[PDB]
Amino acid sequence: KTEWPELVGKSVEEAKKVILQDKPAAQIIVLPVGTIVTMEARIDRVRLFVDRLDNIAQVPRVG
Amino acid sequence: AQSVPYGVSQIKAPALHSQGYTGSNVKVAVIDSGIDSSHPDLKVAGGASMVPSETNPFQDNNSHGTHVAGTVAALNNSIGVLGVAPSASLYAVKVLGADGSGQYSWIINGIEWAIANNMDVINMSLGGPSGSAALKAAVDKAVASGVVVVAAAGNEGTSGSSSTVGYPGKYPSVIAVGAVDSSNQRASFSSVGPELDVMAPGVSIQSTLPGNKYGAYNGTSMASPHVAGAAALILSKHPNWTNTQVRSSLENTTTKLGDSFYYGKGLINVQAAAQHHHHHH
Ligand SMILES: [Ca+2]
Ligand code: NA
Repeated sequence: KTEWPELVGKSVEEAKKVILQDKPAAQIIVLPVGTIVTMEARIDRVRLFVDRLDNIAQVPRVG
Repeated sequence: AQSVPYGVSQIKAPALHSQGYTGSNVKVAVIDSGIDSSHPDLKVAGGASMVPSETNPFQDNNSHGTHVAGTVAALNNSIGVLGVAPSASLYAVKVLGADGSGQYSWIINGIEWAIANNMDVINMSLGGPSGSAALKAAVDKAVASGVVVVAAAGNEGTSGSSSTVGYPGKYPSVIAVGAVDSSNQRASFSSVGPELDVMAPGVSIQSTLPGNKYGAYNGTSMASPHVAGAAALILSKHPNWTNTQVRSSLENTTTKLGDSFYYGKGLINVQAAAQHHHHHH
């Protein structure tokens, strides 16, 4: 599993929990949706882009 | 002893170095997380930070900007790696914080700094899935002002027949760069779409890292500075060429690979780009 479309609209807390069940060694970083980010590929990383209410606003994916 | 990373050889940068051209006097802004100016394999000529809480552009708290910078311009000496354009004047334009992210206004402020300080080339190994009018205006302005603007195409992989190139790479004025490996195969993460312009090495790319280290990174972030460095090599051999001409020289002399949806025009070849007469190999 490398993408979690079912997590869009969920809390960032639930997203971290679910992602760590599927990928326990994931390096999760929470960032504001609508920011610009580095374009290196990290297979250990899952960025979580959140709206101003701390709900997931973009499909989480490994990278 | 110095090592020449495979990607520098793959884009045929050593052919320009042997002709005597290494990017001297060409000003390249690495608009990124900073550049560790204490690294002995880098020489940083200047810069500025647009990150409110990290005001020193010569401190790279992420590592990404320093790696990108080394692919552009790691020094030609007896250590570490060799850069594509090892004599280029390198500027640290810090618009990303430690966590790898920046607000659109920080990126735009960095592009404006680059324009105001007469940069010849901008590299943006960065992206996001949406654009903004202000972001498009900044890149268009840089291009109108004569700057070669190069960006990572993005690491979004494929999505059926949809484009997955991110911004600012997706804007027509910006050269969007995808990633291939040492066998010229597109990396599985490399973004796709009609906005993909050219490809460069983006798999297992050795470069400089903060605290006098080196290491292999993957990404269209790694591919972009091969093309920004190539632009600097071209300009050092043809200092009157416009950005229009530099861009066309790179596009018109790629080694064609697969379908342009996945590969754009193919792999850049800076040897061929820097000749007067251009054709694909
Ligand atoms: Ca060196
Ligand atoms: Na573009």
